Amino acid sequence: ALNDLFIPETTIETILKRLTIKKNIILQGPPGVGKTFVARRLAYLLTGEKAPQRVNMVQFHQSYSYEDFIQGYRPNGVGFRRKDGIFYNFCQQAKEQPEKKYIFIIDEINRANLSKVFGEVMMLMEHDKRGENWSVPLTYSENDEERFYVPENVYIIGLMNTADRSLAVVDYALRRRFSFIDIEPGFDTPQFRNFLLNKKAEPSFVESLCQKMNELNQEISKEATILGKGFRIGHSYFCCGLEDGTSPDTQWLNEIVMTDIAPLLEEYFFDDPYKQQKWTNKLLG
Amino acid sequence: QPVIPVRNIYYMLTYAWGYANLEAIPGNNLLDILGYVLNKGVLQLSRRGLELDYNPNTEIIPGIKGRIEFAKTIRGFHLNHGKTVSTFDMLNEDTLANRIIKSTLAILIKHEKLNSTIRDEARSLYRKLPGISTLHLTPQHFSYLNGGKNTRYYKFVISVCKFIVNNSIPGQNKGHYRFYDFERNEKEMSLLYQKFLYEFCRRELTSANTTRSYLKWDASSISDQSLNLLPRMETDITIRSSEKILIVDAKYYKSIFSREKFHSQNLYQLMNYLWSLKPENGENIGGLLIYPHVDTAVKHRYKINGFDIGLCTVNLGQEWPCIHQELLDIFDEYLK
Amino acid sequence: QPVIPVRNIYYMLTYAWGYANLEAIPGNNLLDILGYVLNKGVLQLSRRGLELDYNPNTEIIPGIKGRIEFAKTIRGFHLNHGKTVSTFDMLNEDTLANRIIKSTLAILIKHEKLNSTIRDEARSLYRKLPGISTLHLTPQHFSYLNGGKNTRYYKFVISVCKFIVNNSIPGQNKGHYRFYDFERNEKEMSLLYQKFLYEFCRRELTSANTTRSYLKWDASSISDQSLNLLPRMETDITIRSSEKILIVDAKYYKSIFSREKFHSQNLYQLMNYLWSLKPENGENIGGLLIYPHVDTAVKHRYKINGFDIGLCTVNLGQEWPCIHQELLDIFDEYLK
Ligand SMILES: Nc1nc2c(ncn2[C@@H]2O[C@H](COP(=O)(O)OP(=O)(O)O)[C@@H](O)[C@H]2O)c(=O)[nH]1
Repeated sequence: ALNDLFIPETTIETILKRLTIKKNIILQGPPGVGKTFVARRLAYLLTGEKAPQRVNMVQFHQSYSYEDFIQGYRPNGVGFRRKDGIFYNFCQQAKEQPEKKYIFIIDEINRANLSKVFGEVMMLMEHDKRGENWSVPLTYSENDEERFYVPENVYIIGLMNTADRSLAVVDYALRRRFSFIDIEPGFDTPQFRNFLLNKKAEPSFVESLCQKMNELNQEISKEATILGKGFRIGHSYFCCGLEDGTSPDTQWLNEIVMTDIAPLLEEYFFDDPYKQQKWTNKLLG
Repeated sequence: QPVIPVRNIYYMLTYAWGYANLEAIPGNNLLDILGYVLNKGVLQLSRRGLELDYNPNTEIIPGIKGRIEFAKTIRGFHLNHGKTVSTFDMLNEDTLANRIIKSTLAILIKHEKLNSTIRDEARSLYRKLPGISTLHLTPQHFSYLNGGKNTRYYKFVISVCKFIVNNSIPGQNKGHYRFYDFERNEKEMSLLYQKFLYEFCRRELTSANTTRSYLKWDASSISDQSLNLLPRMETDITIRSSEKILIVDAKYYKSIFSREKFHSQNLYQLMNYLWSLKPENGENIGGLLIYPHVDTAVKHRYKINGFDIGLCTVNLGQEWPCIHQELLDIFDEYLK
Repeated sequence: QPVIPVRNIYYMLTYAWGYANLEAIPGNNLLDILGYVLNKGVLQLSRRGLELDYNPNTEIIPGIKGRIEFAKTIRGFHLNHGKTVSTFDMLNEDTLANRIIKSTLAILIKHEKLNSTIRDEARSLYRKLPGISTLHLTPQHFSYLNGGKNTRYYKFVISVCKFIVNNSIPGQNKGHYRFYDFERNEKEMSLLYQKFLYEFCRRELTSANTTRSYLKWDASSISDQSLNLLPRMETDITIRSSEKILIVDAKYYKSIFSREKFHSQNLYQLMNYLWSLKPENGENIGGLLIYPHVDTAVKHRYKINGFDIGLCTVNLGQEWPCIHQELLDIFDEYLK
């Protein structure tokens, strides 16, 4: 899962040390930097095998609940039946194979309330309080003897979107446990250029494209209090859409500028459209 | 850089918002006065009782409270784990209006330059309101409260709260705040003065009738009936009485505070209002220019273009009652 | 932030000072144009010959030159060591006017943002004037030269030199200079426009007679005959002809460049000029408001208060001759 990853080696290597210890990481950054992609590939790296089965992915939303996550009582034809969740089931596979590493992917974790979701279990998923010793009976367990214990093998990945202005303050309960990591857009990186040169992109267009977006990304980071640094545009748009072997050129670019980048600027710059026109012009002109 | 004594400024806001002893406080600067108003002002509300608005609550509880919502009840299957979705009315002080007070007090304490007593007493008061939730204030919040269901008293302090928030600037430190230099800019001072008189005249000049009057040009244009290009002309105030009408234009200038050349640029606006205005009653037409001066007050009269016009000033810094007396003395001469 | 193309601006200064191909230079920005004017302008003077003013010199020399000053001669006893104090007239180019040119060129070269050719050619010219002494320029130096003994041509470049020095700001480095953002401020742009028309009208409108007219209020005051408090009122221009008089007020505004609300605040001044003004000839009274616009030109007429008044705009950025044509087309309509 490591042949062409646009992100620098430092962070992806640093994460591997960080994750093996802390086991609860939050990957910040703008949307469109492959937050699922980098973690999904990294999930294979920590295992060392490009195997999907051990890996599971869920997207959190405000109404995501303990019932979906862990245990709930959905009805059968006549009467109510306890139904295993995602994480609850997820652990049962990991318990069989402690030598192996099982990984839980949580997209957009900030949106939902962690407490209502995890409930009892939020204590357990922390790296220290793991194993049979910290086992607790679950809320819906009829019998005290049945317990749920997080094995040490589990590694937890959470993805958070920096871009939203609606965000004001990170959840406290989230901050105590997880190790936050900042993902830059990485628009100017070797592997991204090396990918782009491999496709039919001339150096001037690369130097033009990489430099011009840097000026725009620099603008958003420059106005720190007005807009967060993580607001700066990512690179995933340029990755996809070229699968057919299409040559990247300014004629091709202008669609992405108008289609993908333009709404992004539109929301970010909601005060003066002329200011948007200042920045849209430089992209092509 | 001479300016008006600050204590007198607060009185002008009173008429501006249309609704105490200021000698007691020893701090000349404005925020000491205004903070003391709020800090003491809050105490009057609490004695009578703060506003309590029934906020409906729809929540999942272990029992029946008020009206059960059948739809959400079955869909979540809360019947089986002994829970119901019911709508009920908790009675709180958590209204938008009251949250503003508590959030405002944080800003008042956070202000870097302030009297020690003012900051100390409020922090207790900040502590005294546990249930209410802090907020990050914007004008849009105050905008929502234009409905004014609350009492007349509540609107007074909130109007003050509107003044403080806009006139608050971060200072030396990231956290703390610093007060705006309100006095130096004429424009906000000017809009105050124009607003100060307009509401003031309604109070004291019960004899006369006072309204702001929009005027339309006497012109006709072949191009457009709209005359959009022409300037919009709206009086500052008109104070009409049966015997005589009078239009006034008043503004705050720094040069005029100096006792040399004189700034009467606004007069160009005044005459043109007289011309396009035609009185149906035809009793009389009079004009007034009044400006703020610091040291002393001087009154002049003119017969300019067949119109009887007065230019006058007021000795701000003198005393608030005599100043109140001074205006009534002023208008009576010209209102005749 | 849209503004007028810079090449056209230079023409407005020409009429402003009352006294070439600008297509040749490729630099759109102003200092490239103006520097090229001076750098080429100097060459015209040198061909005919620069001004040479006899400066008397009183010095101690080994011989008789001109008139010996007997007093200083004996007092210093210079007779004995073969020297005399004599007054004589060296003929130099060291005049105040010419020093300004050389000192000015240093500033032009020192300007940080400039065309390479302009800076290169002048440095030779800077070298080409060895005798003249560099100076540190102030407005007071230009003030001394209001006598204008020099020719009409000399005053042209010096007027430019006055513009450059005032519109020069130190930039990145202590030594080098940076050009002023002249375009953005309306006030200097406005005073140019008012001055631009006033001298322009003298040139082209030979048919009519054009003068700036001071006016006195129709008022009488019991207090003071002076009426010092009343505003001083001085026309921007009056362009009188036998058949009809016309008063104009023109200003440069940024909002009006936008095609919404309209800024006609100056109109309040205009009507009042009409009223206090009484014509002895009694031929007619007319008014004009003219403003700068970028895209296109629109003309309107009005019959407001018994007066015939026009509001119009001009499409700056079009072309200098058609613009020159445009004004003559404009005034002819209203001058009637
Ligand atoms: N090949 C490659 N693809 C990338 C890279 N970064 C992002 N992508 C792709 O960009 C697309 C969007 O990724 P993602 O960030 O998860 O979408 P998001 O939910 O909007 O944030 C996926 O196809 C990613 O695999 C990269 O560095 N290299």
